Amino acid sequence: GTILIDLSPDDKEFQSVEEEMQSTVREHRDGGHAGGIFNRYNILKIQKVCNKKLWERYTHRRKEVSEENHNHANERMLFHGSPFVNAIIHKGFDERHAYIGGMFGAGIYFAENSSKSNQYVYGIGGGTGCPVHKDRSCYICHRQLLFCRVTLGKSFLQFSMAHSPPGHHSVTGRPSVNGLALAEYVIYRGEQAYPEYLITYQIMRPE
Ligand SMILES: O=c1[nH]c2cc(Br)ccc2n2cccc12
Ligand SMILES: [Zn+2]
Repeated sequence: GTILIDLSPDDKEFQSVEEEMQSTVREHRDGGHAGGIFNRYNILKIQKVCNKKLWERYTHRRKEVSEENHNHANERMLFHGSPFVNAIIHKGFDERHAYIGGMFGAGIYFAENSSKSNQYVYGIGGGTGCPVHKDRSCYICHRQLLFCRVTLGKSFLQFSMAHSPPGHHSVTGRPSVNGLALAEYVIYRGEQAYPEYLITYQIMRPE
């Protein structure tokens, strides 16, 4: 049921998605080990992901959360990187996309920093890197990220599939050492995220 629609680079919607991608790159404490060494991306394509069934699944859960939280879904746009991006956009988020060993428990993880999600494109810790060259810092191979609509509801703040903490709908991982890191978030129900944009890109080698 999924259709992908290409956005033109001249479309303001392409341009606002690209700007969120580029502007939320940061340096990482692994010195690039997981995701590669770069300061910016070459964006190759941005597609809108359309699936009526998955969208309705998302909005149904969104209303349930809103009604549990004084009519406030606390909806964000967040990045998600995964070797399973193709199953996600076709069949939706579920248990198979959860991070069993995650430091906030076995939920599905999202990030404000696109470069954090980039570290997961080839798996946990960047796995063995790109399939072609076995390079976590490959500048040639095309990578993909999702830019997702996520319902946080009442989020449990951690300074630093399972269930979220009693009385909450998500967990927020607040950056507490690295003053430049943005927040990361975890949801415990696949229905609390919708993959809105599929972004195809390369990381760029700094000059
Ligand atoms: O975009 C992300 N994808 C992930 C995929 C797996 Br699988 C495990 C963890 C993350 N993760 C943690 C922070 C951000 C992300
Ligand atoms: Zn490669």
